[PDB]
Amino acid sequence: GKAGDKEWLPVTKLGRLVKDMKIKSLEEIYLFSLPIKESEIIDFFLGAALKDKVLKIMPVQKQTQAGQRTRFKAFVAIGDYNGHVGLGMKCSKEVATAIRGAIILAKLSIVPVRRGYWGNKIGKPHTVRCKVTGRCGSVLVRLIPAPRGTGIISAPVPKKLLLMAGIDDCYTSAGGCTATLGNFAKATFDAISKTYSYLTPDLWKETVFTKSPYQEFTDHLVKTHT
Amino acid sequence: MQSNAGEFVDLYVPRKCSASNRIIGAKDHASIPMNVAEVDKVTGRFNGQSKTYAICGAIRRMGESDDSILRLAKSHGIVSQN
Amino acid sequence: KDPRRLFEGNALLRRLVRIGVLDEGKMKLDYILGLKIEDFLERRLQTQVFKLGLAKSIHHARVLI
Amino acid sequence: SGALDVLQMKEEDVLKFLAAGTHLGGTNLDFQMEQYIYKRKSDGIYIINLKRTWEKLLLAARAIVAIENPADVSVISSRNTGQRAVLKFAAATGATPIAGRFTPGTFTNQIQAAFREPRLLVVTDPRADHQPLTEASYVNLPTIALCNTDSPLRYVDIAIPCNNKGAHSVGLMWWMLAREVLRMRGTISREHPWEVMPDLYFYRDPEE
Amino acid sequence: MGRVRTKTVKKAARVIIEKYYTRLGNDFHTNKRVCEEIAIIPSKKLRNKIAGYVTHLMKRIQRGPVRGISIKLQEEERERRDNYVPEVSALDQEIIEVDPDTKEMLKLLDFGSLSNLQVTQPTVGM
Amino acid sequence: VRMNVLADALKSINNAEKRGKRQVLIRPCSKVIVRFLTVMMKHGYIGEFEIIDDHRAGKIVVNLTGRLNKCGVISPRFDVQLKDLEKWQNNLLPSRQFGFIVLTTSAGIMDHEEARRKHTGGKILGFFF
RNA sequence: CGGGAAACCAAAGUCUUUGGGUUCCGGGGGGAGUAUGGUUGCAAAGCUGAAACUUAAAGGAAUUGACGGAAGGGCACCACC
Repeated sequence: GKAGDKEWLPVTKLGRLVKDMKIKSLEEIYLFSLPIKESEIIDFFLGAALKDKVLKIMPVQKQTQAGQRTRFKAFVAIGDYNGHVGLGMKCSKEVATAIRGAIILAKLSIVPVRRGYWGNKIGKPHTVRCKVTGRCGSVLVRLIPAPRGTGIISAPVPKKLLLMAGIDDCYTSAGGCTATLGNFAKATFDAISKTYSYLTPDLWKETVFTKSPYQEFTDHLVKTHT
Repeated sequence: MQSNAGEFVDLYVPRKCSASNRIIGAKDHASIPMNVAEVDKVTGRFNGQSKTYAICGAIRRMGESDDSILRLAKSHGIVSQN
Repeated sequence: KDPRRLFEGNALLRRLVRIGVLDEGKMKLDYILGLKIEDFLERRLQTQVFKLGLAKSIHHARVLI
Repeated sequence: SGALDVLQMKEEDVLKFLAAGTHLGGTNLDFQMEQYIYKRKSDGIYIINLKRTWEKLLLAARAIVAIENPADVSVISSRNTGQRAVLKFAAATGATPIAGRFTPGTFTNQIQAAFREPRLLVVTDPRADHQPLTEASYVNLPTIALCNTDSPLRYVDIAIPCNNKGAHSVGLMWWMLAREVLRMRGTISREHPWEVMPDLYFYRDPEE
Repeated sequence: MGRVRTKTVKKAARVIIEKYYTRLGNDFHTNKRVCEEIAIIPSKKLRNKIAGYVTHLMKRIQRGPVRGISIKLQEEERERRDNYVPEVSALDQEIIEVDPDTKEMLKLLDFGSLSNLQVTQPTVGM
Repeated sequence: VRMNVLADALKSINNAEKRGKRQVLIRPCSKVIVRFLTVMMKHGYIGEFEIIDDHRAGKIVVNLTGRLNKCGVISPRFDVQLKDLEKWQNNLLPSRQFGFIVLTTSAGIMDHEEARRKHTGGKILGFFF
């Protein structure tokens, strides 16, 4: 392809390390729990070859002095196929912007997924380590590990998110007003994200850990400006 | 996170709180650790060589990170009769 | 080792292998779990009569048969 | 002790401290601060543990060394009593500054003109400087702080108990920190005394 | 009132004054000439309105520092003023007068000191 | 009043770990509480515990690490039939792989893995992971 | 902390990670606390309590205007003075 790459320039030290080829995977950020504020960071480290699917469009409105207003809300999900996903909702004047912003929002939110084995761990993880549930304003989604070939047993919208996350097989049960899509996807998003939070016995032991690329790269991440 | 042939799979092993032994997970940016300098004994002379602790969002929001550091710093020095 | 699991597992496997549907490492249960439809679909006539020239079409094959 | 000797108490300092009336401590304890407390004076007031106030201050100092780029430790005060104080600390040690109206969106929010990514915040009143203490907890930055007996412990790891009701107590403690950090990983050498008069830290104010 | 200077004007005044203080003056007539030299302003009425408000400022500045304006000279003046320090005030005069307990504060602090006792009576809340 | 004593001990624990606590004082304790605390201990989910002897019913101090997501109690103590154990662990355990259902059988208070190996069964006490 | 749709709630917390004891009532809205039998009552009435039919929303909460012979509000001879 040839369209003339932009000229991203970074606000953030985390960003400088990334462009410099100093940070190479999101994992570094995730382990450090560095916050990510520049969307390009996500874009350079992953996202390249990460596909975004727009989930919904539904319009809303609120009342003006001289009567009405109405605008477009877009729900976007992003993820490779393996282990990374994000979710973003935006409402804007125009569909394109609503989608364009939503994608940006989704990327900022990208989250780790811990994918595991239903039980006999051969040939790499097909499902989830444990069972994790997430709730958003009365909708709650529960993910359950399942045997191979089970696949994603969820509603179409949820299947799509789980798919991008890179889950092969998982059982789901959903309670609450499933109809209100923004809520259902949000809860499932919380559910998947919760997998990293689960502490299993595998995790029980600790570690010099890390010094943080921010510290080692520190000079590197104070360029020659101010 | 082993696989079939003792191989290490998925993608990362998170750091664990220095106070509660609970996963820092991964987007909770209301949490940070704290590198304490080692001293070339005797006194002064910051010499590296960090003595380091990581504290969870939880402990910190509950109005600990500090003490936790002290149980942490004294138990392994410096800090005495705290 | 559970007489029920042993006696019927081995049988399911042996049955699945006679038809070529399944292969040995598979040829344990842990592998059938990680299997799919093509694997059966591949064993019908129709596609074989193609698969060795004696049809040159999954088409030709079915009308031949 | 710990790191091994000289580093202990020094009457000279316990003299400056008592003089500056640090240990005097707030009538309202607060629960998370109970450890600092030495004893309660009659006629209500609490005596802070200077020994404890001391050691933590040193522990603070050490955490300020170990940051490599000294500029990116932010010393902070909206309180008047601590304004010249922090300005001085920033002059000596690397340490960039944030006085007065902290300005919200300084840690979160790239776009802004006071955008800073410190690796360490030191705050003087956790109640007055609550904004910086909150923003810092939106972005994984450790916090040293000025705490009297009744200060918010939320999102502050490391306290140095003071008096912060005021006077020279806020002056001395910022002074001693800069004095301490220059000693460590600096170049004072000889955790021997000051060519700088501690008054240089201390609040200014008005005019007739 | 009816003439309330708008930001486009008021801004320019803060602006020039910040980079022009020692050049500018007390008098409308001259700054007006100065705005021609130090700024490019499109209509004459605007430039006049600017010169005029900035003069109203200079008139005020030259009678007391004004809420949001800083110039190199004013910084220097505050700097020099912000030196003062006498015979000095504490002393406090021979002997501190203590409230005791504060006497017991030193007594049980291993600390000599000057003295005086007058600390009794309780002690109502509100 | 009190029907069971286990349920209190377990809950007390769970809230300790949820707070970020590293110790608890449970009251009042029992042979069954000890036995359950013990199965937990063998597996790592708690540190060491200590039965203090008031001249009454006991008080226990448990020192806990933080490997514990949850330790629950099942009431009532349903009877389980060897192929209702398979059904229980699935109902209430995170992955097939880990976490234990702990029950009481004629041959001792045990985690269900030990149950499967002995080849005995009984009535369900509780769980953890 | 945590709960809840929120308003809120240290209990309305410890609820999908759903299991401390026990008791009661509800399953769209109207028909209806109505009909009918029983019961209690001097009486007035009370308790128990349907259906046929009717209908796609009834309802809750928060958000925002519009609007008020609600409160502080203003502004204009298209308003008064």
